[PDB]
Order: sequence, then structure tokens, then C-alpha cells
Amino acid sequence: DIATLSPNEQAAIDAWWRAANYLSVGQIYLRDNPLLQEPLRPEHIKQRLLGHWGSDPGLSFVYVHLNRLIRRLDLNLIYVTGPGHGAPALLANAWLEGTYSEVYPNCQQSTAGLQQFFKQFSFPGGIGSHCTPETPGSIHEGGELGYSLSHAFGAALDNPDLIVACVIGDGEAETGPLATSWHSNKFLNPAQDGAVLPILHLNGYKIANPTLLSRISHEELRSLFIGYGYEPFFVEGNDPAILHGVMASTLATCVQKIQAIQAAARSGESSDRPMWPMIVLRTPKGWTGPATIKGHVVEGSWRSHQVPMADVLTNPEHLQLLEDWLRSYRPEELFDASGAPVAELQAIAPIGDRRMSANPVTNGGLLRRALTLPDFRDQAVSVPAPGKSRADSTRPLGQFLREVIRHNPDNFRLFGPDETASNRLDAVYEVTSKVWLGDRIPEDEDGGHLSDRGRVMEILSEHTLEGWLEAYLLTGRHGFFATYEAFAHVIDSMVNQHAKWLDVSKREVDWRAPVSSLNILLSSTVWRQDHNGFSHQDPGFIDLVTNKSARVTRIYLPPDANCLLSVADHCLRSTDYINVIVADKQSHLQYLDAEAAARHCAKGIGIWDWASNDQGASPDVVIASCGDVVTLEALAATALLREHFPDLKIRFVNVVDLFRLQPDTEHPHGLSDRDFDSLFTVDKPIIFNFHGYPWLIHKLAYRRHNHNNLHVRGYKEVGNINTPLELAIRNQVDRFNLAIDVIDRVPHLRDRGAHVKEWLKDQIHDHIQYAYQEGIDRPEINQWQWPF
Amino acid sequence: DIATLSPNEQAAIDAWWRAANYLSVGQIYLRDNPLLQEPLRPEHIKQRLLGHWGSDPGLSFVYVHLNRLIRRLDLNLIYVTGPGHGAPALLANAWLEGTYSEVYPNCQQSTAGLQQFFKQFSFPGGIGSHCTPETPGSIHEGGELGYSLSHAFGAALDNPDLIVACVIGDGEAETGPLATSWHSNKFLNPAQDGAVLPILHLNGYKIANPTLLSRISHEELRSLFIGYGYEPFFVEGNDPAILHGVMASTLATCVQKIQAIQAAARSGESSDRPMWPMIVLRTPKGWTGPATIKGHVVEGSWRSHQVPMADVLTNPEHLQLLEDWLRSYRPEELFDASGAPVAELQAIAPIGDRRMSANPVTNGGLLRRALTLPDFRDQAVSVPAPGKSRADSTRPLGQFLREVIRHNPDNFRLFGPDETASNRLDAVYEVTSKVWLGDRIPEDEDGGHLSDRGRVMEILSEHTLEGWLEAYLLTGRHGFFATYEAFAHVIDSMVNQHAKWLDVSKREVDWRAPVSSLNILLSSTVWRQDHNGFSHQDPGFIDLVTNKSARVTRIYLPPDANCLLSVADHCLRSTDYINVIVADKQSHLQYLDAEAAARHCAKGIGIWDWASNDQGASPDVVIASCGDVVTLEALAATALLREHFPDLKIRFVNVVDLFRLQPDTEHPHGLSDRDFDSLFTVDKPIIFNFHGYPWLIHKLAYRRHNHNNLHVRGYKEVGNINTPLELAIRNQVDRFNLAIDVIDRVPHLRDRGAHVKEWLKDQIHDHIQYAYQEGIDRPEINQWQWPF
Ligand SMILES: Nc1ncnc2c1ncn2[C@@H]1O[C@H](COP(=O)(O)OP(=O)(O)NP(=O)(O)O)[C@@H](O)[C@H]1O
Ligand SMILES: Nc1ncnc2c1ncn2[C@@H]1O[C@H](COP(=O)(O)OP(=O)(O)NP(=O)(O)O)[C@@H](O)[C@H]1O
Ligand SMILES: Cc1ncc(C[n+]2csc(CCOP(=O)(O)OP(=O)(O)O)c2C)c(N)n1
Ligand SMILES: Cc1ncc(C[n+]2csc(CCOP(=O)(O)OP(=O)(O)O)c2C)c(N)n1
Ligand SMILES: [Mg+2]
Ligand SMILES: [Mg+2]
Repeated sequence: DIATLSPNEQAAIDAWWRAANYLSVGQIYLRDNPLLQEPLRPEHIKQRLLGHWGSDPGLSFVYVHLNRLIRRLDLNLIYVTGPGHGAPALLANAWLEGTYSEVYPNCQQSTAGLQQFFKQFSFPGGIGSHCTPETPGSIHEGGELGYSLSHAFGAALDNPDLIVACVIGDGEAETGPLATSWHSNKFLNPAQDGAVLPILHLNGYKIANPTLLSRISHEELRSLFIGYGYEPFFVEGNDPAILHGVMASTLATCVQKIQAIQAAARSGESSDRPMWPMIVLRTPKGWTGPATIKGHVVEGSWRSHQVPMADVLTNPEHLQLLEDWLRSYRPEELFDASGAPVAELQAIAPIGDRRMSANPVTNGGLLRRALTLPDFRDQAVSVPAPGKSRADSTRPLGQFLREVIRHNPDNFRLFGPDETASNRLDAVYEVTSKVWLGDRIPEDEDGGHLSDRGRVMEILSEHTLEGWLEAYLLTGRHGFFATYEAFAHVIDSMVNQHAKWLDVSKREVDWRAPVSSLNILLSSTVWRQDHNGFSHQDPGFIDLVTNKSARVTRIYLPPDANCLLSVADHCLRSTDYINVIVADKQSHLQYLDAEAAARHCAKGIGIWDWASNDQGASPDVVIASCGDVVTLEALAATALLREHFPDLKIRFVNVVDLFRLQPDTEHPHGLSDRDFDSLFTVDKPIIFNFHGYPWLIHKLAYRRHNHNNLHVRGYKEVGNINTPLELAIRNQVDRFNLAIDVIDRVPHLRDRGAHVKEWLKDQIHDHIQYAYQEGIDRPEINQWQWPF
Repeated sequence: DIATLSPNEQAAIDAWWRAANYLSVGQIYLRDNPLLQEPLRPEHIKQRLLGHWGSDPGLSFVYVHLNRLIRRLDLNLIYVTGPGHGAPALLANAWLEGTYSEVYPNCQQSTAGLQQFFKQFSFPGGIGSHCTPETPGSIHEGGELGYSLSHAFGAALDNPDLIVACVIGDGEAETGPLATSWHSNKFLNPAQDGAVLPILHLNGYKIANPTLLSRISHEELRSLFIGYGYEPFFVEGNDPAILHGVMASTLATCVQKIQAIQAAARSGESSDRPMWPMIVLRTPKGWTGPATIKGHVVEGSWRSHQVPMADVLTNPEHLQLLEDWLRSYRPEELFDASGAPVAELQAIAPIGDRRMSANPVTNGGLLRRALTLPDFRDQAVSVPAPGKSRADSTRPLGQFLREVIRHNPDNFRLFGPDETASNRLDAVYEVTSKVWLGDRIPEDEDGGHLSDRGRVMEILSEHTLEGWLEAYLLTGRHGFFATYEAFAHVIDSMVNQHAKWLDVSKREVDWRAPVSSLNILLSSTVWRQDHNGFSHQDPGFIDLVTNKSARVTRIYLPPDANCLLSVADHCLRSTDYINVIVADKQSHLQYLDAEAAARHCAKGIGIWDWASNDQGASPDVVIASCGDVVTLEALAATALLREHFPDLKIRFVNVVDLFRLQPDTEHPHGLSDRDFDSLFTVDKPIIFNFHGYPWLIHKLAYRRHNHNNLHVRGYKEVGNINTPLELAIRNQVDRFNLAIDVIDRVPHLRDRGAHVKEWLKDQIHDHIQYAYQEGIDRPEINQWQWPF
């Protein structure tokens, strides 16, 4: 009897459906007189109309039917909204269920509450027109389109009984990120994870153009969505009387198959990739609004996308049509005199946490358990002498991540775009593997590292991975993202969205608990250009992240492996941040042992006393580095200067936290003027060697008292192919150019260092000539060790 | 007989195939002794191996077969390479055809030429490992994956007889941009445009993971690629003896269907969307290389992706295997004593421009005709009084673009992501329409503006549009891209690729002629937030573009419609640039008439004399603006100051060319120190009101003599929903905050302007309170006109 729809139940569901639309339209238009007790007048209409209408009925249409199966089958559901402009529909149902009144006591279920509820939407000092963090039961802001689908899969991970109902607009489906995220079924495990129920809201139109997926034939539509691995179900029509029964049956069909798929997998009898059920819903745009306006068809057309009538404040004719639109919902039989929904509506409202707007998963910070972090000092490489030993920088991190996975079998995951092996993080493969539910071959047994139980997820689409991870954190869990720095620009749009979400959730919204940080590891830099990656890779992603704020993002550039461990350990505890860690996978020198590394990361920036020779004296120059390749060149330059200028006093400063450079006025995390003057003196030149565009340092530290003595060398440009030393020479960040820069800046070396400066230019000439002759650097360059 | 393959022809084709692989492997490994006349020794091997091997045989496999049909059917073809790391294969065939020797006389077809040809690849001072602009017959650098498919469609536009053979790697297909660009068949007109022949190189593996599209079943593969609208053809196997004949038949089948499709369409008998032929090629990775290395299978596995044996310089065992690998191609029977290919190879080499590496389309700048630009002064709005009249800013540009389309029916196009109507550029719809070959309905007749003959292209995927336009320019044609500024971050990766391509083509490569500029119009700004677009939209894309260089990118922020016309007219003539024009679609004031606008854009920056009152005197303050909304606030602030401080002298400067602010030392285009001191004085405060992040101005103009007096107000952050004046108040760019800033900075107003400053803060309080009360600004704010 679950598939069939009772006429009595059909009426109550239809009653809820209209009330949701009525509240949606009221939010768009009304600022006063919520229930049409008195004739509508221009003083009740909002001056500026920013809400969108063409998608609201469809979202409410599915939402009331989703609540039906929750009441019947006791399903645990989440609502993820593709078109974020359909916010009123979600809020209306949130208010109808009673969630919004509990979270916001001002917007009660009364006439006075409705007045505040209607006036707040898309209003200065109110709430936005998208699925902002202020929305109860919301994890995804659909303002930027293409990421709703991935967030459904991310939230589904390690939530076996959860089902995430994600509604997808046909216009959104034309975007690149969402077209590739359909293949996420191959990495979702039916045994341990939940289900995603994709609903294609094929209203037939974008803002102003038809959607191609609507204008592509039905046969090719089913062909496209079986090739994605889904079992597609089609509900088409325009008359709700038929469509209420038809779509209730389809949703009943889908849930049984989802449970049948999960039952088959968890029993172990069918350990294969299943054909997940997906719904294709073709309904008119602006479904229950005006039919035509000024002789142009509006409903079921792109003209209904935002607002069918935007001149209602101007001419009374449309104003009467607006009031006629509202009364078509028959609000007199939907709400009582007080302003609450009628008891028929309250009957079909789910109860407590079973409500999709009050599910604690959406407010994932309440479901967040801190990771049991093993002591990273067990994985710290031994550094008996600083800078005299070479070890692979990322392998200790791989071993540390292995022990985190061991102690957090479900709460933690790894995400990587087919680069985990290249990034040299294979230590995690010792305990787990990579997720794969596609076809398997015996050749995968040797080094494939493929299993459905794996805690590491791999796909070449960077958009898919970022959406997977962001949803995983917002549901109250932990993760780590590792990728090349060359392709970081691909996810720049997605990072902005998540940073937006975190910043609002901290300051504006008070009831949303903190979630875990977004930890990103840019594992291959632009200085050590390996085989893969384009020639002109740029560090520009770092500038984009620092563009957001110091109170939501953190940038770390640890110089060695122990410093990488402390940074990763520190950032696996921080909550409301986007942590971007820039480290290189090549074999590098090691500088700090576990104790010294931990103290260095706690400060974020500090003097290296072994690399300095200014103890108990005023340094003639401060050499600072931020990165690992540029740190090596800065250290090598320091060695060269000390050989040729024995009396020269050099203070070596290494900075790991980029944002420490900002003054404490901007953010509390930054250094004070006294602290900054202690590290970098008030009047001596600073030769800063930065892994990135040099102006980023100037943007951060422009207000310091010694900024006029700050001289930053960083990434400028590249050739087609360069050796590691030649590439540093092109950007003037190599050891020889840095030594020249120190000679130019130190006042008592311009006259005295002329002969050394000529010798340094000779070395640049010799190494370039050898580079063009052999294709690599000299052995003494590659095997350079810290002297002294 | 075209379908069947002669055994004599099969041998010569196989002879070409092995020689191409041999040259490819020689480029990867050898730096000396090209032909194995003497035993291989470590001094002949390259020190560092950066080339990739797993894709080279597949590219050469298709390439030799593509040349077959050129010789038979006289087809005009282009080779677009998906995996850019497969550069050696393209270069080897380029050398084999003789193109490379003609372009590069140093690399002759001899033994001495081969020594230079082998030693140059992936070498310092040589050439890169990707499809850089130095490659003959190359339009697309496949280093960043996901854009090869779109570039095929872009180059195909308005080239009816051209066929673009684009080879697509299975790993690349997992990326977001390429998954959505498959639907580009719906916008390609068989009647007027050429064909794209997509070849899916499904080698089964990525760098280190299996490709899901390979591990998805064959049935679901055909289902996926018929849903994209393609007729898929499958060639599978590993034995070339069978695969040579099978593949040749499939390519023969595809070309006939492509011609049959074009013949049916151009006769007019079948004006429907056709099922384009697409090839799915499943071959082992590292197809003709080592079978196993160190007990691990390499060929047909991810272990062959880059280099099967990377220790050949270390141990002689692999060194013998490398020489055994080379001799498996039997080079003795492929090259003569001199070093040229044998006459059998020369027989099957195409001739002249029919060679894909020597096709003049790829060097599109030779095929570039300058647009016949109508005088924009016909579309200039009348401005009898500056700043006293309001007109829609983008509509005159739409009319101007309409006349360009009229005079350039084939050489020009418009690209937009479902925003042309929103951007208010509908004037172009008066002469043309939008491309659409999907299903048509009678409802589209009213305002659909849909026709297959349209010169405007629409799709919600911004990745697809950018790839379409870049290829269109690189083939020697013109275009204009219009989109919102909110979603500009989506195409940031693609823009970097094209900027990279232009910069190399100007300085490094000498034989590549200039092509047309990339003209981008960010038509909706972040200050006038309309219905669509997320709340926290940022101008950060401007910072990303200025990141590249002043010698390849230009940023224009015209204040009014006449400045927009002059800027667009000026930028439709420039060749080797990425032109980004930031304009707003809202109804705005108009400031300059056609004559004054043209002079202003010629300077790029200049004093507005009507808005100034410092003529013949030293100005107390310089108020500068860069944008249109911020220009209005700067002008309104100027009016407020002149009302309350009649003696105050204000010079108003408007800047359209952002890069003029850079000193002439960086680039010739920038202003000199004398010119800059003329506009902005040497010692007076400058209140700069910028449409964007304020630091961008400081990055550009830090070297100026008066930079210490430069005070920039720009975009900082947003609330959820704000009125236009309230949003400007939040960022302190409104008229009242600017007037306060002038009071603070002018030395003789700190004491004297205290009472006005208190009044200004009262206005800020009053307008915010009104905004929270009504939801819009006061009528006098919305209808503000320039006084005086
Ligand atoms: N005040 C500044 N504001 C912003 N960027 C700056 C500033 N000063 C320098 N830069 C940037 O820093 C880089 C080099 O300048 P800088 O770090 O000062 O080293 P420098 O050797 O002193 N160069 P210069 O200041 O011109 O003598 C360039 O990319 C500049 O754009
Ligand atoms: N010398 C500088 N180098 C780089 N960025 C700068 C510099 N001075 C200011 N900025 C940037 O400019 C913006 C605001 O400063 P600014 O444009 O100078 O206005 P302001 O009122 O003068 N603030 P202040 O300089 O601290 O008194 C921020 O993005 C700063 O990072
Ligand atoms: C890549 C991109 N291009 C354009 C937009 C502008 N935009 C915001 S909402 C929207 C409508 C989405 O279309 P559709 O999925 O059909 O939604 P619905 O009909 O449910 O409103 C568009 C185009 C965007 N957000 N992203
Ligand atoms: C989005 C993205 N992720 C990762 C890479 C790194 N990368 C460069 S080339 C390459 C191989 C592409 O795989 P496939 O299409 O299978 O190519 P082929 O087997 O022909 O080498 C990869 C993963 C990239 N360029 N872009
Ligand atoms: Mg739609
Ligand atoms: Mg592959």
C-alpha cells in the first residue's frame, strides 16, 4: 500500500504542497499582511524582488513527497538543493515542519511570526535568497551551480543508513563539475555508506534558454543516465492530480531498490556495483503561478525563472493578478485564525530529528568527534645534524596518515586526484587501499591497491573530490586532500564557496557548531617540476586562498619532513579553517628534529640558530625563506656568504605560517610590532625568498615598521624546460642571486663585495652553460650539504 | 576499396608507425648516436628523462591512419591532441612528413639533423614535453587536461570542409570540463561548419589508477556515448596485424558518415541533429615498448605512463633493454645511410598544406582578416550634459555588436553562458539568433531566438564556451565573450592556458603570426547584485588576470556606454592580448560623448574637466575611480565636498586602462613618471575608488613617487543581501565614506571639516536605517544627478 496513494492522503499532501508554495510566494512578494485578510495594497509588497520562483514549486513538490516516505518507512533523509535560488521552498517547509520556529523564536507559527517570516526573506537585515548557513537543515549553498551532486556523495560517506535526496536542475547539469560527478556511484560503497537519490528537475529551461538535456530526446536521456550507472525513473506531466499518484509510486519504487541494493550488499551475497535508482522529473517551470503575462506564456517557460511579474508595485493590474495568484492556493482553508497551519497539515509533518530540516547530520559539528591522533614523533625522521641529511619529505607524513587511519577507521579519509603514488604517500596503502567498485582484473592485484573498503578515494576530476571532502567535513568528520599545486586553480571556485560557508557559520549563525578544517596538501611544487604537469605551472592558487581572509584560511609551507608532521598534526585539530599546506615530494635536506620542529610550528615563524651566526650581536642582514626549495637556496646562499664574508652576520628566519606576517591589528593570530621587530629588525634589510608570487608577502606585511627594507624574491616566470637550479636562476631565487641581493642591500658590502659579486655571476654563467650542455645540474649542486 | 587495407599498404603504414615510435623513443632517451650504428653507451642517454611514453604509440597509431585518408580522399584535417604529454609522437610525425625541417632548418632530415632533433626534446635550451606553440601544426597545449575537445569544436566553426581529429585520453575524460563538452554537437552546424572526429584513447589507465571509463562495461560505454549524441565505433585488441586492418575500416566508415551527414545537411533534405561518428580505441599503454620490468608488467599498464625504465643510466642491464627496445623497430630498414626516411616512407607522406602539421589553419594568424568595424559613433548615446542623463550602459554595445555581425557574417561570433538576455545585449538578436540543433517547440517562436544559423552561442558550461572561443581565435578569427563577473573564477584555469600560449607565441616562436585578441566582457558586477548570482561574489578574477602580465593581458573598466563602445572598438583591433572589460548592465549615468570618450580611451586615463574644479590651480586632493558604480559614488562624493567646502579644489581622474598605472619601466604601455605626476600630483592625497580588491592598485602602482599618498577603497566583503547604497557603505566605497576619507586626508580639513564629517556619519546612519526599514534606497539616492 506504500506505492499507491490514498485520496485522503493525496489531499493532505496537496494541502501541504500549496501551503509551501503560498509561503514561498509570500516571502518573494509580501512584507506585510501575511494572510490575505485585507485587500492587498502596495504597502504590503516588497520594494525590490530578489527571490526566484521558477524552481520553488518543484522543490516543495518533492519535499512533501519525501516527508511522506519518512513518515511511512522511518527513513533518515537529507535535502540537498541543486538550484540554490529555490531557497523559499526549503524555508517554507522548514517553517511548516516547525523547525524554523524552534531555531528562530522570533518567527513563530502565528500571524505575527508569519509577518516576520515573510518580511525577512531577501531583505536588508534579513536572510538571503540562497541556501545560506542560516538555513536549518542545509549543508550546501546552491548559489554556484555544479557541486550539489558531489556534496550528496560526500555527506553519504560512512553514514550507512542515511539517504541524501539531492535535487538537480537541468541547467545545473550542463555545468562541467556536475556532468563528471555522476560517476561518483563507482566510489560509493553500498555496504558501509548510505545512498544518494538523484532527482533530475528537468523543468525544460534555464534563465533564458532551453536546457539541452530537456531538448534531447527521451531515449538519449535514458541512454545517458544508464551510462552513468543509474537506473532512471521518469515522471512526466503537468497535471498534479495525476502526478501526485505517479510520483509517489516512483519514490516508493526507488526506496525499495535502494534498500534492496543495501540489503544485498550488506548480506555479502551481491558484492558488485549496483544500478542506483535516479528520478527524472519533468514539470513546468513556475508550476502553480500565473499562466501568461502581457501575452507571453510564463508558466512552463524561462520567463518564470525569477519573478513572473516584477511591475506589481507599478500598475494595479498585475497587483490584482498577484493577489489572484496568492488566493489560488486557498489560504483560508490552510491556516487557522491564529496563524498556525491547520491540524490536517500538522498530521503529515514528521517529528523530531526525522525532519530533514532538523536532522543533526546537516548541523554536522554536533556530530564531530576529535581524532585520536598518534604522537607524530614516532614518525619523525632523525636529524642528528641540521641540513646534513637527506630524506623524502612526504613519506613520514604518509606513515603518520597511516596511523591516523588505523585509529580512525571511519572518521577519516584521504582524497587525491590520481597522484597519491606520485606524491609518495604510499605508506597509507600498508593499512588500507583505494575505493573502486568498477571492473577488477588480476593485474590490479600486484600494485593496484584497489578495494571497496579503502579509506582513500581517487578520481581525476578535482571538482568531484573537493565536493566530496567539503560535505564530509560539514557532516562532522575529518579528511585530508592531497594534490599537485599545478592543478589547484581548478578547484579555486569550490574553495571560495566553502570559505564563504565557514565564515558565515562562525560570525553570523550562532546555532551551527564548528566542523573540522579543510586540509589541503599541495604536494608537488612549481620549482621541482617533475614529468607530469604543464611547463608554465604557477603558484597562483596560494594568492587566491590568501585573498579570502586570515580568519578563515591558513597557509603553511613547512621546510622539511618533521615540520610537515607538526603542521599536519596541528591542522588535524583545528576546526573552522581551510588549511593549505605546500610541501614538495622530492628528496630534500632535513633541518629540524621532532622537538625543534614542534616549537617552530607553535611559533609559526622563528629564527634558526644553527643557520645563523648573529647570536649576541646585531645582524647585518636577515635572510628569510618560506617554502622548501627556496629554503634550500636561502641556506646555500647563507653558506656562500659566510665563506666569502666571514665577518658578515646573518640571521636566518624561517616562516611556516604565512599569516603571522600580518600585524595583530588585522587578526589576533598575527605577530605584534614588537614580536615582528624581534625577528626582522627595525632597520636591517630582509632578503625574503618566497615560494610564490612576491607581492603576496608585500600584501601581508605592508604595515610593518621595516617593510621598506623587505625585498622579496619569488616565482616570476618559467621557460619550457629547466633544471632545478636553472629554474631558480631564471626567477633569481637561486643561491647565487640571493647572495648577490645581500651584497647589494648590505651598506658595507657594495664597495667591499664587488669582487665576490663578479665571482657569483661567473657561477651563474658556468651552471647555465653546464645545464645547456648536459641537461642536469652539477653533482656538487645536487648533493649540497650545510657546511659548518 | 577504401575500407579494406592492402597488405602492401599495410606494410608501409606499419613501417611509418614503427619509425614514428622509434623517433619518439629516441627523443625520450637519446642525446647522441641517433641511428644505432655504434653500440649504445651511457654518454648517449639523456641524464634526466621527462618525456612520457604510455600515450605516444597510440597517437602515432592514429596519425599514420589519418594521413592514409588524406592521401586517398584528399581530406583537410587537423590533429588536436588530448594528452599533451604525447608530444614526441606529434613531433616525430612532423619530422617524418618533412614539416619540421622546413620550419626548423637546423633539424634536417639527415643523421646530423636527427642528432639535433633527438637532443632538443625535453632539454634545457630545447623544446618542452607538451604541445607548445613551437610545435608545427599545433593549436592546443594538452598539459592541462579537459579542453582538447572544446578546442576541436571551436576550430571547426565556420570551417565547413575542415575535419578536426581530436584524440581524447580516458583519464582526461574523467575531468569536469571534458565530460560536459561532449554535448557540443548540439551547437555545431553541419551546413556551415566542419566536423569533429572524437577518438577515445581508452588505454585503460591513468598515471597510477585505472580509468573508470575503461573499467565500466562496454554496454554502458556505448550507452554513455549515444546519450552524448554520437555514433560510437569500437576498435579493440592488442595485435597490430589485426588492428591495422580493423582500424583502417573504422576510420573509412567514420569519414563517409561525416560526409554523408554534411551532404544531407547542405542539400537541405535533412535539417536535424545528426548522430556524429566517434571512435573508441582500446589499446595497451606503452604499446610497443618493454613487456615487463623488474618482474612488473609495464606495457598495457599504468607503469608505462611516463617512462618504463628510468634507471637506464645507472645499471647496464636496463641499458641493454633500452637498446633492445630501439632495435625492435628495426631502424636499419627505415632510414638510409644519410639519415632520411626510406623512399617507402616518403611515398605515404602527404604533400604540402594537406599535411596536418603544415595546415595553415593551425597557424591561424596567417588566415586572419581584420574586421570591417562600423563607426561606433553611430551607436553612441547623446550626452548633452555629463552625468545628468541616464541610459542603459550595455545596450549601445549590443547595437554596435549587431553591426559588426552584419559586416562580418562568418568572421565574428558571440559567446555567452545563458546570460545574454540578462546582460541586456538583445540588440544582436535583431539580426541573428542563438545556435540550437536540439528539439524545437512552438513556444520557442515568441522569444526563443533559436536558429541553427545563429552567430551567438549559448551553453551554461563556462568551460565549453572558453574552449570554443580560444580555438576560434587561434584559427585566425574574431569573437566576443560576455558573462557575469560572479562566475569568472570558473574559467580561470583556461585563461591561464591561453595567456601562456600567446606569450610564448610572441617572444619565443618566430613563425607563428599574431591572432585576434581574447575579448571578455564581465557584464554584471559585484556592486549591483541582481537576482541571480551568489551573495559573496568577488571581483577576484580581475586579480587572477593581472597576475599573468601587462604584455599579454589588458583590463578595462569603462565608466559609461560611450567608453564601453570605444573600448570594445579599440579591443576588436588588437591582436595578441586577453582583453577583459568590466562593465555593468544597470541603468547608469552617462559622462562622455563620442568625441570625449574616444580621447579618454586613447589615453586610457585622464582628468575629467567637468567633474574637476582645480583648473589653473594646484588641487588639494585627487579623486580617482576605476569602474562604473564606484565612479558614480566618487562623483557623488565630489558633489558633496563641493557643496560643503566651496574653496576645496578637487581634480577628478578616471582610469579605464588598469595597466597604465604600472610605470613605463615594466612595460612601454604604462605611463611615465612625468605623465603620472601630471595626473596624480607628486604630493597630494589620492582617494582611489576601485572596482575590485584594493591591493591590486598597490601592486600596480607601488613604484610611483606619490604611492605613499595613494589610498584605495575597494571590495572587502558583503552581507547576505544589501541595497546598492548599503553594499557600498559596507565596503566604505559609497559617496559618504569617500567624502569622509577626503576630509581625513586633506591637511587643512582635519580641523575644519569635523562638523561636516559628523553630518556625513549621520547620513550613513539615516540611509542604513531606511534600508533596514524599506529594503531599498531613498528616491533621491536612486535618482541622483550631477549638480553644477
Ligand atoms: N610596496 C609594494 N606593494 C606591493 N608590491 C610590492 C611592493 N614593493 C614591491 N612589491 C613587489 O615585490 C616584487 C619585488 O619588489 P621587492 O619585494 O620590494 O624586492 P625589491 O628587490 O626591493 N624590488 P624593488 O622594490 O622595485 O627595488 C615585485 O613583484 C613587486 O610588485
Ligand atoms: N604599501 C602597500 N603595499 C601593498 N598593499 C598595500 C599597501 N598599502 C596598502 N595596501 C593594501 O591596500 C588596501 C587598503 O590600504 P590602502 O589602499 O592603502 O588604504 P588606506 O586608507 O591608506 N589604508 P592604510 O594604508 O593602512 O592607511 C589593502 O588591501 C592593503 O593590503
Ligand atoms: C556556471 C554557471 N553559469 C551561470 C550561472 C547563473 N545561474 C544561477 S542560477 C541559474 C539557473 C540554473 O538553471 P536550472 O538548473 O535550469 O535551474 P532552475 O530551472 O531549477 O531554476 C543560473 C544559470 C551559474 N550559477 N553558474
Ligand atoms: C585535472 C587534472 N588532474 C591531474 C592531471 C595530471 N595529469 C597530467 S597528464 C595525466 C594523464 C592523463 O590520463 P589519460 O587521459 O589516461 O592519458 P594517457 O593514458 O594517454 O597518458 C594526468 C593525470 C591533470 N593534468 N589534470
Ligand atoms: Mg531549469
Ligand atoms: Mg590513459
